[PDB]
Amino acid sequence: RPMTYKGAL
Amino acid sequence: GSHSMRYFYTSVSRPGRGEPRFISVGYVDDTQFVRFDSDAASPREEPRAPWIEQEGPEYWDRNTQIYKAQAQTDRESLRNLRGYYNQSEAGSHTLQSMYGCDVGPDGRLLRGHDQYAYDGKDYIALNEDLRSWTAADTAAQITQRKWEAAREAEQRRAYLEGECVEWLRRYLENGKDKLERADPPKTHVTHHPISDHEATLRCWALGFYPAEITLTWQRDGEDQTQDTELVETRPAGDRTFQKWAAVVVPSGEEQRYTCHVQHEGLPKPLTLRWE
Amino acid sequence: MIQRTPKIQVYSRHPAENGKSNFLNCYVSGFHPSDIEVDLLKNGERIEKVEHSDLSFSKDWSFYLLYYTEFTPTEKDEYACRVNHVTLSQPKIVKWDRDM
Repeated sequence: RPMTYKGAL
Repeated sequence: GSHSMRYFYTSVSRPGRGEPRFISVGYVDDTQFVRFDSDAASPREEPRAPWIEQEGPEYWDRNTQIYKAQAQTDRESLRNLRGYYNQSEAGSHTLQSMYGCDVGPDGRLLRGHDQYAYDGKDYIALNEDLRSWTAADTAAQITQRKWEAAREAEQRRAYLEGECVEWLRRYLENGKDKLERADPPKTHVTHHPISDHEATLRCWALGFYPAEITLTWQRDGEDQTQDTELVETRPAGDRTFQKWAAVVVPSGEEQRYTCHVQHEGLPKPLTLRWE
Repeated sequence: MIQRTPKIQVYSRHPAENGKSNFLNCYVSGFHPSDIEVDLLKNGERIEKVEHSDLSFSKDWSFYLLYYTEFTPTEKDEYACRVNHVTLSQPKIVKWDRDM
């Protein structure tokens, strides 16, 4: 499953 | 023996034609198993492989919210990126993202990935140590500073070393009949005269999995790299892949040429000649 | 802004045999940006309801797509692939060759 809570660039 | 899981994110802005489109595809090796499209009638993670369908509804619902949240984050990133490069609001732009993990035969982590691209050019990438970043330009240095301040890399590493490898091992088990099966290439050599003094020898490789394969022509035992026409490995549509290499040979010298095929499904490299 | 022109391959899923059902494939790759239009042609006319794979890309960030449809190859019937991209001033047409 994919990763969540990834910050914006 | 080695396996990999990859997620490919693509966000494309479209000024005057709505908000940016977000699409994601998930791969185990050369096999896609999930997809998501924000332009779909009802945006939801959808199965693309038989061995992922056994996952419960809580699996598809959870990932759907992740994709929706990521889509919103990408739109924030796209707005930031325009400011980083001093671009107007009239142009369309593309944000690409690919991340995942590589494991060995024992299922142990070999390598982690987490990188980005803007308009087709590399932007920022998580280093192999999974602790530091590499910025391509002064714009990406801004992102680097923000992520270093927020310790973003620690969260990336935790997923890549834990959640990524564990779910990959689960996927490999549930679809071992396919994911852990290497199909050898079906090979043959064709011959077509282009004139009365020259002819084309084409070495075919069909129905193989995974896509990784090596096709070379040799003249008198010497590699004909520069004089070999080599097409890109292409999907057949049935999980398998195709590829061929061709060389223009003088008429009567066909037996001086040999085609060599290397593939995971092959215990030993093959050597072919015309007829 | 740097752009990349698409590589085009038109081919069949299985070795072509006249009278037997098969799949006609058009594989476009190595292009950027992702906006692209692909048609499958039968004797010059567009084949309806052609399916395509989900948009993905390679390690060099270049996109790739597979367009496909069911077809029965014969001796006279001609098949081809028509592709349009921002890097192309005019639609590029690649004819289907059984040994390519």
